[PDB]
Amino acid sequence: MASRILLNNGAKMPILGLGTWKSPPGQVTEAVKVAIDVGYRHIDCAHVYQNENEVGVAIQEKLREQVVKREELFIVSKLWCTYHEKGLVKGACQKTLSDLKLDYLDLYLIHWPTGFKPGKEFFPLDESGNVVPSDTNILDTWAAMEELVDEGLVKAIGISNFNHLQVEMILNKPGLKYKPAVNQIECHPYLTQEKLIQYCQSKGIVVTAYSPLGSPDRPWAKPEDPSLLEDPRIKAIAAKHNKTTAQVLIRFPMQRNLVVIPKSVTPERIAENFKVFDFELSSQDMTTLLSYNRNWRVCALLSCTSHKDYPFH
Ligand SMILES: NC(=O)C1=CN([C@@H]2O[C@H](COP(=O)(O)OP(=O)(O)OC[C@H]3O[C@@H](n4cnc5c(N)ncnc54)[C@H](OP(=O)(O)O)[C@@H]3O)[C@@H](O)[C@H]2O)C=CC1
Ligand SMILES: O=C(O)COc1cc(F)ccc1C(=S)NCc1ccc(Br)cc1F
Repeated sequence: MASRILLNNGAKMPILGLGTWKSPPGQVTEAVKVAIDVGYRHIDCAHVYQNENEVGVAIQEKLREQVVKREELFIVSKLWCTYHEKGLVKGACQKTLSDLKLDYLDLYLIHWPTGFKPGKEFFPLDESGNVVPSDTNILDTWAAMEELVDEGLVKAIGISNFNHLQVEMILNKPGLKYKPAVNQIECHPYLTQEKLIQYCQSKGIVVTAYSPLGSPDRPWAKPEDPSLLEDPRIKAIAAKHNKTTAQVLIRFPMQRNLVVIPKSVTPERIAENFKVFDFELSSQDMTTLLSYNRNWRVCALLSCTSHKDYPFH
């Protein structure tokens, strides 16, 4: 398979990227260096992950070393929920740029549709534990994202964790200037997302699949939860193809015309996860993997469920 997918801004995006949520700051610089050395050209970042400075050290070193040129990298970050007001978006983007050692981002996403009260805390809570909303709305946050394109800070803008009605809301915005290029959503065999994916794809929006391995390192994991990497049925497909279960889980979204962003800080796994362009899942394999859907989510958060714009039900 071809390495890149065409976006509706006319740029090409690598279909495989390195995830960085939970990558410890003392490990992520090496992880990104190794990733670039073994062929990765897309890194998925976010301010809320608290490691963009260290990601940036790696990017800058590999550019300085001339392992890669900047035009060949595709760096993605995301606007956190406490920065949805008009007067905060540009500074949030610029902080990310400064940390990542970048003059521009290839793609900047609204991380979640929900705006929260600005301040130091990423999840401001009331005394009963509910997130404190801001009275920002999706559409005005989108207008702020559009300004970043028009200032040269970002090449593409998109959304993340937007449901069907929220994507539609963005597409139907009065005076819409730039369509979202990407909707980044959780997607794997236990949360196959057929409905949302077809809607977005039909609208020319590329979907990126996050937590493709089921995020085994998620901090809220419980022992009872299903485990993709350990599922007998997925292991059998991997065995048949002489690949690892992770490699199957990465190739699966690729064949659905998705971008996929597995995270690792383990050098051997960073390389393993890139070796997914030399085998094909059959249509029967694809349908079989799709059949494992159970509407099971890594990423959800009880404290945010009453926000007017919380995306999931
Ligand atoms: N937009 C959003 O709201 C969200 C975005 N994301 C993005 O998506 C990325 C990926 O999702 P994430 O939730 O991190 O989880 P993943 O599904 O990518 O799973 C990461 C875990 O899998 C392990 N792992 C990686 N490769 C292998 C392998 N070959 N064999 C076995 N285990 C392996 C990692 O271990 P180790 O690192 O120890 O090797 C880590 O524990 C995030 O890092 C982030 O960039 C994720 C959630 C939400
Ligand atoms: O969010 C990520 O990329 C990965 O996860 C996170 C990454 C972080 F660095 C900090 C918190 C999260 C959480 S708890 N994310 C879930 C979450 C946050 C906000 C809302 Br609205 C709903 C929700 F489900």
